[PDB]
Amino acid sequence: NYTFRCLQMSSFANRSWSRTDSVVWLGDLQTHRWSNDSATISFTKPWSQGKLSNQQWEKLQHMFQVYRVSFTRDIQELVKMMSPKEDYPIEIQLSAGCEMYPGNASESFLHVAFQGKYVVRFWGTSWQTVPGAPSWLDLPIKVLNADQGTSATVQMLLNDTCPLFVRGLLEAGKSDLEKQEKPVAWLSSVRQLVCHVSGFYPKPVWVMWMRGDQEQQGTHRGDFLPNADETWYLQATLDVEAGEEAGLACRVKHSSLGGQDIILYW
Amino acid sequence: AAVTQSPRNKVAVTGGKVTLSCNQTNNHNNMYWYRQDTGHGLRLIHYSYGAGSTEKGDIPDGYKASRPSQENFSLILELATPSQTSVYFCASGDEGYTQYFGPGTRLLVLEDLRNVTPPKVSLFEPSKAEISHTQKATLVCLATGFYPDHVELSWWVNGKEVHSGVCTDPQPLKEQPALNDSRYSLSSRLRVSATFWQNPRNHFRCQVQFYGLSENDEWTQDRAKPVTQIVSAEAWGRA
Amino acid sequence: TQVEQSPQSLVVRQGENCVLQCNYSVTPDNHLRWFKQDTGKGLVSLTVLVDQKDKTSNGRYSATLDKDAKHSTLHITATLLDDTATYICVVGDRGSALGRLHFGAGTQLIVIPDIQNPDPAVYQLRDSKSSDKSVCLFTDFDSQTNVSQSKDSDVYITDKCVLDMRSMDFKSNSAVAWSNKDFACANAFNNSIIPEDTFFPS
Amino acid sequence: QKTPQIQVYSRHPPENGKPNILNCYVTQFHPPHIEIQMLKNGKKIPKVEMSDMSFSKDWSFYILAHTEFTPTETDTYACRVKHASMAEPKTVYWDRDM
Ligand SMILES: *[C@@H]1O[C@H](CO[C@@H]2O[C@@H](C)[C@@H](O)[C@@H](O)[C@@H]2O)[C@@H](O[C@@H]2O[C@H](CO)[C@@H](O[C@@H]3O[C@H](CO)[C@@H](O)[C@H](O[C@H]4O[C@H](CO)[C@@H](O)[C@H](O)[C@@H]4O)[C@@H]3O)[C@H](O)[C@H]2NC(C)=O)[C@H](O)[C@H]1NC(C)=O
Ligand SMILES: CCCCCCCCCCCCCCCCCCCC(=O)N[C@@H](CO[C@H]1O[C@H](CO)[C@H](O)[C@H](O)[C@H]1O)[C@H](O)[C@H](O)CCCC(=O)NCCCCCCc1ccccc1
Ligand SMILES: *[C@@H]1O[C@H](CO)[C@@H](O)[C@H](O)[C@H]1NC(C)=O
Ligand SMILES: *[C@@H]1O[C@H](CO)[C@@H](O)[C@H](O)[C@H]1NC(C)=O
Ligand code: NA
Ligand code: NA
Ligand code: NA
Ligand code: NA
Repeated sequence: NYTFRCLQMSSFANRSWSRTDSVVWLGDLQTHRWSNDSATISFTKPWSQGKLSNQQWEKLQHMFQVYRVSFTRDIQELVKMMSPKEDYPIEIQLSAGCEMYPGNASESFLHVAFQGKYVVRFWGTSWQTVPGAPSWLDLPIKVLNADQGTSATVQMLLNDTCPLFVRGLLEAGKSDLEKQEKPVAWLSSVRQLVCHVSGFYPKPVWVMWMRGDQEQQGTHRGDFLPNADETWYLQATLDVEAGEEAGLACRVKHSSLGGQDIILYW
Repeated sequence: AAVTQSPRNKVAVTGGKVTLSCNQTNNHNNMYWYRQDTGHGLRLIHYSYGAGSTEKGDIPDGYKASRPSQENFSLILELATPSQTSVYFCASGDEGYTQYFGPGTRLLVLEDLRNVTPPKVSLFEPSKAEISHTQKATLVCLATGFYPDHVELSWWVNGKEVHSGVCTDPQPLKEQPALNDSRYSLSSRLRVSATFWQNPRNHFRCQVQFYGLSENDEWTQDRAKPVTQIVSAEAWGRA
Repeated sequence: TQVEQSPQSLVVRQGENCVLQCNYSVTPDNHLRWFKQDTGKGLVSLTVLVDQKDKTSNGRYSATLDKDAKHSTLHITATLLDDTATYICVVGDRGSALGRLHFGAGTQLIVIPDIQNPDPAVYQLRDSKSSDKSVCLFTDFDSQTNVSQSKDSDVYITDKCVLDMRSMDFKSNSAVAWSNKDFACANAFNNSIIPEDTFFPS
Repeated sequence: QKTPQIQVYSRHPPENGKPNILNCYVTQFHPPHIEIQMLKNGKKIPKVEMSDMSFSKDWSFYILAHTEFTPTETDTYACRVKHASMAEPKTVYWDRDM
């Protein structure tokens, strides 16, 4: 049950300097990269082309190449239409793709943010502002929705091309997506004890402190933090009085361990 | 969705101020100025997305722009040069791709105005031989002695302009093709049925609109000031 | 330049068909418009093409667009004298007002008109006000006759020019000659190869 | 302009003498223009790999710096971050725990 995300960030510093950079995710694994410096989209996995033929990929990459240049000039030209109302620096973010369900089911999305705030989406057959958006965006939306060719193209990207492509990615990337990597844990203190868990994949993990068979409810989980090799890191802390560190252990459950949990005693 | 331009034709001196105005009653936010020179396509000078906005186009150098209102987009040539001799087009549009064009504005920028001169106009009545040989009657009109060549010649019959039966020389010929700033001559013909010419209630007129000096342009010479003006010649039908 | 038009210019006889080419490198290519421009005049839109493979018509004008090739043609069937004009190719790079128009430099078309019943003659016309002055009108010659600038410097002769008497469906060439400083209409067109059966009246 | 969180942590359990990789994870900042260095004893480490910048569901940015290192009794390791949102650069030290 996986989500495909194309994330774009564009910074326009003044009227003659900008950059656009993208990365693509399938779940929590990176499948593509496209920096401003590169003319082409880079694969970050062997299976990033999915089940597309080479001609299909070239044609699709070509469209994005046109988009990136056209996108840049359109923002610049929209800023001229609003001014002096809005002004550089401007940051635009896009989050697009689709979530994939069993059967033949999927929802596609295309959300746009302006200065860190979600203001616009593509929905149905047109662009629209969302609740909370400044009403001045109605002029840009009216201008964007005049472009019928962009509309037809985006509809086909979201309704058809995206789910197709992702169904092919899941088949081709099945082995990386279903990999199992073991967590290795270790203890430390500052009283605050700390149970470090690192190297595991996928993301779901259970980590608690234990005096024998009694889950210390004072255990605080931190955020899931990434490692460079596409595995995860997490730490569970427990607050305690000096002298009463005797008997405490850290238990870690994870799908890669196949039943035999890790238990480290202090 | 109509757009108008003024002036439609203009003669100016180097260093002068020229303003080309464009007017548009379509409530179009967006307006565009282009120049057309021979062997190039139209090139964008300035444009505007609304009152108070002006943007630089591809070839803005030498031109200031002004969008005082939704209706008027002006192109201001502060210090006119001969390189700004051209035909200028304005356009307007809303959010769609279509730009609706104005009829154009011819600008000549001379180094000097010393030789500017309006035409003499003369109308020549049909030949009785032509009438009897063809049952057709050809009037001829001559505009002579004029500089520069910005003239619009037209025929009027009973106070209404006629195009059927007309043809006018596509360019004026030079009177002294040797001399540098030579005066021009230009001919035109109106051909009509002999009975129409024989009808003495029909009033024929050849009109030349000459573009020259403005009332504000300085004039130092002894002769009359060669202003923008109309000169014409007139005749009635007869049996 | 991103928009190229071929031929630069062409001459055809009335009734003939002609094809006009437009090739472009503009990206992207939303639509392509063909304009018609008479000498000293505005841009009249003939057609606008918008699909990947497109075809349009407008009476005697038809056109095609192939966006893959980046190629358009404009066909004109059964040309008439009014088709004498510069024809201009324009490519708009967006489906909205965010777009820029990229203009070709045009193709100059000249249509030579068919004179059915020539009756070449040279008449003398008198001035309405000052009737001692005059002009010589060489008229009704067909399209296989050229008119040549005079031998004399003080004599003036215009190029040929065709007029269309609309309601009679009649066309005719003409040219005018005049001079102040012994000038007669017999001597006017010496230096042109004028037809053999030319009527010199009186 | 919201303040960037910084978290320093090792890939493998740290033994003195043993080669390892050290991660610096910079999150919850905008705008995205950022300067990240990893320090050894206050001096800039030369070979520091950066992940591609990306953003979360809340539109805030994140980026993973990392580098090879060998911990000792004596050496200190840090992550120093320069942003528009802070007056001076923020420095988080690797507490030998993480
Ligand atoms: C792609 O799919 C969308 C719907 O999917 C949704 O949006 C995607 C972008 C993506 O985010 C998805 O995950 C998401 O579920 C299709 O959009 C629908 O399109 C139809 C037809 O084009 C629209 O129906 C119209 O509704 C109008 C009212 O707002 C109404 O004016 C129209 O009626 C008029 O025209 C019809 C002729 O079609 C006629 O029958 C009527 O008598 C009247 O004249 C018409 O009913 C829906 O509004 C859209 N649905 C939504 C939820 O917005 C899109 O068409 C599709 N495109 C392609 C190319 O596959
Ligand atoms: C990497 C693996 C990928 C797998 C493939 C599946 C991925 C599915 C996810 C899809 C991601 C979708 C990205 C959406 C954007 C795609 C748009 C594609 C169409 C396009 O180029 N249009 C531009 C060019 O348009 C011209 O050319 C085309 C043909 O090429 C047509 O002829 C068209 O008619 C013509 O106009 C347009 O220029 C378009 O406007 C580009 C920008 C569109 C856009 O992204 N808009 C976002 C909304 C912006 C919010 C405004 C906020 C604002 C800020 C500041 C000031 C004012 C306003
Ligand atoms: C535009 O922004 C960049 C990056 O902030 C800066 O280096 C440059 O000086 C600016 N350029 C102009 C022309 O203002
Ligand atoms: C980003 O890319 C465009 C063209 O690919 C280029 O002109 C621009 O300078 C680049 N921006 C930066 C900041 O490098
Ligand atoms: Na943003
Ligand atoms: Na003049
Ligand atoms: Na009259
Ligand atoms: Na052509």
